[PDB]
Amino acid sequence: MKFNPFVTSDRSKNRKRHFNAPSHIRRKIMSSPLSKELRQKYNVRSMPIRKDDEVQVVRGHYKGQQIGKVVQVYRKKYVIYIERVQREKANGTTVHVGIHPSKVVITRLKLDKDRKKILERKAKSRQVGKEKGK
Amino acid sequence: PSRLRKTRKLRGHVSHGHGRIGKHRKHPGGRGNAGGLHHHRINFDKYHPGYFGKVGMKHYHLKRNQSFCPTVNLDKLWTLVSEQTRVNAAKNKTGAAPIIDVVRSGYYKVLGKGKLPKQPVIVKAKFFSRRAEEKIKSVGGACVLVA
Amino acid sequence: APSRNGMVLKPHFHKDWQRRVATWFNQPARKIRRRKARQAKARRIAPRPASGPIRPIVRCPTVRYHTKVRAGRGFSLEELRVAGIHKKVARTIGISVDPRRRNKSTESLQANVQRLKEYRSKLILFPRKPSAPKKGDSSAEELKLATQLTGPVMPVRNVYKKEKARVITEEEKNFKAFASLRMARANARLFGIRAKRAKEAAEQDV
RNA sequence: GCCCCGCGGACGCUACGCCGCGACGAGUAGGAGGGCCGCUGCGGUGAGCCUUGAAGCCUAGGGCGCGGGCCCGGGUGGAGCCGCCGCAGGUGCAGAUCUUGGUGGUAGUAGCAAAUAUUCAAACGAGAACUUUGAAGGCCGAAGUGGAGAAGGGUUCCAU
RNA sequence: GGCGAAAGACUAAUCGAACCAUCUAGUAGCUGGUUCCCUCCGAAGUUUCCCUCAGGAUAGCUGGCGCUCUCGCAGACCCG
RNA sequence: CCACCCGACCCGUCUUGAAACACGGACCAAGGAGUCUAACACGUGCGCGAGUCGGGGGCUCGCACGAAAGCCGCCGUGGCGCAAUGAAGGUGAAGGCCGGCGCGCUCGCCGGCCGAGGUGGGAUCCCGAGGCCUCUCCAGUCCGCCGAGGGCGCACCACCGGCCCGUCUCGCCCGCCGCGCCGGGGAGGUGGAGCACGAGCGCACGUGUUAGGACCCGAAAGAUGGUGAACUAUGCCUGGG
RNA sequence: UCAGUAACGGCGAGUGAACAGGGAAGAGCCCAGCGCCGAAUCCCCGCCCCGCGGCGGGGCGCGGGACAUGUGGCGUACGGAAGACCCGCUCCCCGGCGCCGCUCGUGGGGGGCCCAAGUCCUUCUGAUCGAGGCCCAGCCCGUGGACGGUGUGAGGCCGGUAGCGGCCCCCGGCGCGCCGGGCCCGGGUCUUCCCGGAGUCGGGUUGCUUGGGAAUGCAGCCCAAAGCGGGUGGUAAACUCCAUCUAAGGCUAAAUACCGGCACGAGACCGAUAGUCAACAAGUACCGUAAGGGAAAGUUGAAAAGAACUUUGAAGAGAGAGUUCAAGAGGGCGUGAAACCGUUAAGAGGUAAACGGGUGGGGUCCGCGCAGUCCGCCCGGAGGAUUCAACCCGGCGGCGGGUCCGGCCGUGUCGGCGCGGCGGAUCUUUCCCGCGGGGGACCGUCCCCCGACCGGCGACCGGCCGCCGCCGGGCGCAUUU
Ligand SMILES: [K+]
Ligand SMILES: [K+]
Ligand SMILES: [K+]
Ligand SMILES: [K+]
Ligand SMILES: [K+]
Ligand SMILES: [K+]
Ligand SMILES: [K+]
Ligand SMILES: [Mg+2]
Ligand SMILES: [Mg+2]
Ligand SMILES: [Mg+2]
Ligand SMILES: [Mg+2]
Ligand SMILES: [Mg+2]
Ligand SMILES: [Mg+2]
Ligand SMILES: [Mg+2]
Ligand SMILES: [Mg+2]
Ligand SMILES: [Mg+2]
Ligand SMILES: [Mg+2]
Ligand SMILES: [Mg+2]
Ligand SMILES: [Mg+2]
Ligand SMILES: [Mg+2]
Ligand SMILES: [Mg+2]
Ligand SMILES: [Mg+2]
Ligand SMILES: [Mg+2]
Ligand SMILES: [Mg+2]
Ligand SMILES: [Mg+2]
Ligand SMILES: [Mg+2]
Ligand SMILES: [Mg+2]
Ligand SMILES: [Mg+2]
Ligand SMILES: [Mg+2]
Ligand SMILES: [Mg+2]
Ligand SMILES: [Mg+2]
Ligand SMILES: [Mg+2]
Ligand SMILES: [Mg+2]
Ligand SMILES: [Mg+2]
Ligand SMILES: [Mg+2]
Ligand SMILES: [Mg+2]
Ligand SMILES: [Mg+2]
Ligand SMILES: [Mg+2]
Ligand SMILES: [Mg+2]
Ligand SMILES: [Mg+2]
Ligand SMILES: [Mg+2]
Ligand SMILES: [Mg+2]
Ligand SMILES: [Mg+2]
Ligand SMILES: [Mg+2]
Ligand SMILES: [Mg+2]
Ligand SMILES: [Mg+2]
Ligand SMILES: [Mg+2]
Ligand SMILES: [Mg+2]
Ligand SMILES: [Mg+2]
Ligand SMILES: [Mg+2]
Ligand SMILES: [Mg+2]
Ligand SMILES: [Mg+2]
Ligand SMILES: [Mg+2]
Ligand SMILES: [Mg+2]
Ligand SMILES: [Mg+2]
Ligand SMILES: [Mg+2]
Ligand SMILES: [Mg+2]
Ligand SMILES: [Mg+2]
Ligand SMILES: [Mg+2]
Ligand SMILES: [Mg+2]
Ligand SMILES: [Mg+2]
Ligand SMILES: [Mg+2]
Ligand SMILES: [Mg+2]
Ligand SMILES: [Mg+2]
Ligand SMILES: [Mg+2]
Ligand SMILES: [Mg+2]
Ligand SMILES: [Mg+2]
Ligand SMILES: [Mg+2]
Ligand SMILES: [Mg+2]
Ligand SMILES: [Mg+2]
Ligand SMILES: [Mg+2]
Ligand SMILES: [Mg+2]
Ligand SMILES: [Mg+2]
Repeated sequence: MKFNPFVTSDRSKNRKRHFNAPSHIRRKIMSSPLSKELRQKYNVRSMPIRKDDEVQVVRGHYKGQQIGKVVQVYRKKYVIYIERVQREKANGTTVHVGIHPSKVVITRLKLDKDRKKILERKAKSRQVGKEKGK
Repeated sequence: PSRLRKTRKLRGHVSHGHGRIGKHRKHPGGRGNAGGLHHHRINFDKYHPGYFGKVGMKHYHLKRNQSFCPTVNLDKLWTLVSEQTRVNAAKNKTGAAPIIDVVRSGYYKVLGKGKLPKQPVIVKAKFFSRRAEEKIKSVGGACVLVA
Repeated sequence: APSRNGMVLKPHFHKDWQRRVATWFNQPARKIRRRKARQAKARRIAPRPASGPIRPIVRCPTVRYHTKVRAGRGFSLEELRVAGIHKKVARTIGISVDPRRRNKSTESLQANVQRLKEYRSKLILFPRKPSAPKKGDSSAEELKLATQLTGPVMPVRNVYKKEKARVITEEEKNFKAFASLRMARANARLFGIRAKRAKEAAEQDV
């Protein structure tokens, strides 16, 4: 149960904050689980999805083992486009189909200075909580 | 509880218990106590004799604290002390009587309703009724005045 | 319109009362707010008593309440003078001072004078400079005994003197309480007209 | 001796339940009782129902109840819903020249009749009584159906 | 209030007192309406008083809730 | 769905009287009218009971629920109830027998006992001669029902008496720090929303009554403050005909 | 709370305070005057030194001005001042030290970034967050099973949630630490001196106001003070006593109010004719000269995959095809009612239609009826067997035995236990001290314990015995079951 008096449980409020969140908040909302090997390697459960990240679709009609690259993170629509996750329009044009980032698993991360800083923050905190649970 | 009211049973009866002829109009007869000396005279004379007129002397700035004088009768006078005090006195070898201070109990005047148990008692009060003092004397007690 | 037997009622609802209706939905919130302020004040003023400065015993006025005592606003200047406390010093050490009150009787004055002295013994006075103490309570006394006294300081209680049973004398049995009240009322009622008549005959005879 | 060839002998009695007998039954205004009548939400409860199809809606389907109403089948629908014990109310419509929204008969009806008047040919065009061009016959008739302004309009001006 | 060679005319389709908002959900003994079912009981238009006569108060007529009592037996069966 | 026989006028409403040549209603959907607050009365349910009630405050390291709940008791202050009556000063609810006397009022002082009088009715309860009977007789025991008759009489009713307060008539006696224009007492009437071994308080529900928008819709009006002379009325200025 | 009270009122309708009491909070003070101090006071300007976004501190200036028509220190009704004598002393405050003490109360405040655990197996589906499973109480986390999102319905997919959880940054009060500094006597007794607000109070009269009633408050006009005075003392007035305060100058936190505003939480509320007028480009469109008035209006789908291409038409619009679980979702597109209409099928039709009762005919559909009682016992034939009674061995249960045994319980008497606890309008010169609280005795009650003794064991309860019943096993091996 939630105990913070300054945090709301209101359905209308939480929906309003979610659907009107600014982009930088939408980045956190668009987090995706790491793969087991990545989770074991970095001791991190989830990362905000980024373009040029290899993912697997694990739910929906496009679920499978294929590793695809994230080609576009459309935050305004809360959806991501993956390189082979497409479909055929009537006139023959091929369009990507949006997949919610919570329904994909990151298999390879696009590591740069910022991601490495983010990863070592989450793992330091996860480990510090173990120094709590113990 | 609205589900238990007559309103629920009156749904579909047209005049809602108020009549087809006389109806339920706004204020037939006036508002409040209108017509007490006129069209409503009989009611006022029958259930409220004395309603109209002036009687007596009026007193400005009445302070009810001044006339404060609670009373205790004789029959309930022994309740002011513990039952131990009453019995110990009745079986007391010498004629020692307990002292009952009705002012301590929150009473100022001792009235004389009822009868007392036959044992001496020293009653302290601001005021005593005549019969109250007589009955205290009859059982062998004494009346002591305090201020 | 009256109907059969009823009480004549005059409800005071002829103004725009609906515009001035005070609801009490913030009563739980008000109680919480007062509690937190009390706790905040107590922490700030520790170890001084939470309720506040000591108050004197006063007798409630009027015949309805003169049998009871209660806490007064502050100790009178005469009470402080007898107790040997400067009126300016009294406030700093936690003694309420009421310059308006005057002591009509010596019983009330001695009751509060004794209350002040007994308070002064119970008081633990910390030095203004912790390193240097001059006339303050002992370091040992301050170190352990000092704690915040919750509740009114030396609550004022109505004391009742027990009166043991005794043998009724002949005089008490012969005392006419009713007649004493009846004559005393008449003596007070007729005192003046008796002074007038008794005086009036004086120059009549002289 | 009580029991015994036999070891046994229906139902009942939610006591707020069950059973028997007798007499009774009109009703406006109005009163009262009962409602396992109905609506919405709350506390409990149904190890309740539900994407293997909830609510809603439709039904020459099958039934129950004096009735208020209810249950089920089929169809449609696509995500929620209901029973029971209590609680609560903005709780039940045929009317109010009621409110708002929608829709008929009237009815393809009344009407498209104030100020004389149009016709021929061609063009463009899918399409011409009505557009354009030419020809004819007419009207305004300088107090104009002409040519320009003020106020007001505000782009209506011009081209495509 | 204006203005009126005067008609109570005119004062923005409004005039024997404009228009707008508020007071204001103004008051109405007067008109209209007043939403499910079954069951049981079931009227009054009369008395008196009222600036009362299209209204009330009053008694009557109504319902509801009771309560205080009376009246039982020859009998599991039948049988005074 | 249709046929036939019998019955069968359109509802709502006001009304003595509606199918009316009384009014409203073309049709359908959705909305649509006794509410809530305070007060009061009675009735019913619950708790406690001569009491009852924290509603305001405070305490519990406030806070999902919890703005709840629990607790206070030298927090019951206070409300209502336990005492009435009078305009008020004020006064303020217990008597009956047994004696010992006095006095002759029909009363008064003392000791006792008892303890809210008496009469008629009175649910219930108690006693109960007499009865009923077993295979029979002799007397017994357990042991129910019927029971004339009698007794104690709840609540309640009616009546008599009594008690408190107001008021009146009457008449004597007593008290003492106040000898007084002092105080108290009796008896017979009469006024009181009194007494006569309490019944209330808190909470809830219902019905009725009222003040409130007060079941819903409805005036003609009244008031306060503002906006208008682009119409029109009239004066003036400056132009045109 | 007093209290719908005292009081007001065509004493009608109606109206209506205060004091005492209990609480929340609590905090006190400053002038003028009267005096004394050599104006001891203030503002401005210029310069320098130091803290130093102008906040200032000091120093200087034969700089200016205010001000004796009165600034400042002291002092104000609780009295004050001076002098003498006695007693006790070296304080207080503001700004920069540093280190950082610090629930400051739910962990000072503000901002940022992070922190548990299934997308396991099988299956359902368009998609799933559904269903089943995940040994041994174990799928896993849980101080986290609030909420929201994600193609259903998710504690474990994601954000979050919990946590005196972490990290970073900023801001503030306190706590001790040199200073830049300022500032610095008090109390008691005695003697003497000093001591107060005026066109104000008060009075008349008028009007309003109030519960204030022969005038509660306010104001106008007229009159107009006093100093042992003045005000008040709820009935006008005179006399007298008493009580009580000290007007006509000023400041002051808290408890209190808050339909505007800035943030935030919640709800037995409403759910698009409801709820704000406004869920939407709403005070918008539109109306009025203007003041002002003022709407209607939400929903494809999981995803636009928003229907390529062929074909008729001038096109609107169709017919094929295609997407989708679905277009029987096609762009005001969820569902799609009624009124009303079109078409199809059936029936009927000259007393407008419609209606009640009764039957008949037809139709629709249902029973799906269309060979249609089963159950119990007994008899006969024809089979099969884990075979019946009885008896033995275990286990369990029911009932009985309190003159079977523990345990216990109900109540009572006596002695006695823990100085036992609690209460008491009982007593206390046993006793203690500062004139009352203690501590004792007694009484009542409860609780414990301790011997005798006590009625009874659905109050709870075991062992034992007796009986009966059931179950499992054994024997029983066939006129039995
Ligand atoms: K009625
Ligand atoms: K123009
Ligand atoms: K009518
Ligand atoms: K009609
Ligand atoms: K009402
Ligand atoms: K005046
Ligand atoms: K049709
Ligand atoms: Mg909401
Ligand atoms: Mg009726
Ligand atoms: Mg009617
Ligand atoms: Mg009527
Ligand atoms: Mg306080
Ligand atoms: Mg009937
Ligand atoms: Mg059926
Ligand atoms: Mg509601
Ligand atoms: Mg309604
Ligand atoms: Mg309708
Ligand atoms: Mg109707
Ligand atoms: Mg025509
Ligand atoms: Mg025509
Ligand atoms: Mg012409
Ligand atoms: Mg011409
Ligand atoms: Mg001409
Ligand atoms: Mg004219
Ligand atoms: Mg005329
Ligand atoms: Mg106008
Ligand atoms: Mg109305
Ligand atoms: Mg009338
Ligand atoms: Mg009259
Ligand atoms: Mg008439
Ligand atoms: Mg009429
Ligand atoms: Mg007529
Ligand atoms: Mg009719
Ligand atoms: Mg006719
Ligand atoms: Mg009419
Ligand atoms: Mg009509
Ligand atoms: Mg409706
Ligand atoms: Mg009651
Ligand atoms: Mg209580
Ligand atoms: Mg809450
Ligand atoms: Mg509470
Ligand atoms: Mg009380
Ligand atoms: Mg009291
Ligand atoms: Mg009797
Ligand atoms: Mg006399
Ligand atoms: Mg009398
Ligand atoms: Mg009534
Ligand atoms: Mg109106
Ligand atoms: Mg008028
Ligand atoms: Mg003009
Ligand atoms: Mg009262
Ligand atoms: Mg007056
Ligand atoms: Mg008033
Ligand atoms: Mg007070
Ligand atoms: Mg001066
Ligand atoms: Mg997580
Ligand atoms: Mg979800
Ligand atoms: Mg979830
Ligand atoms: Mg799970
Ligand atoms: Mg947290
Ligand atoms: Mg005086
Ligand atoms: Mg006087
Ligand atoms: Mg000041
Ligand atoms: Mg809708
Ligand atoms: Mg709306
Ligand atoms: Mg609207
Ligand atoms: Mg579908
Ligand atoms: Mg398709
Ligand atoms: Mg469809
Ligand atoms: Mg659809
Ligand atoms: Mg649709
Ligand atoms: Mg028929
Ligand atoms: Mg039991």
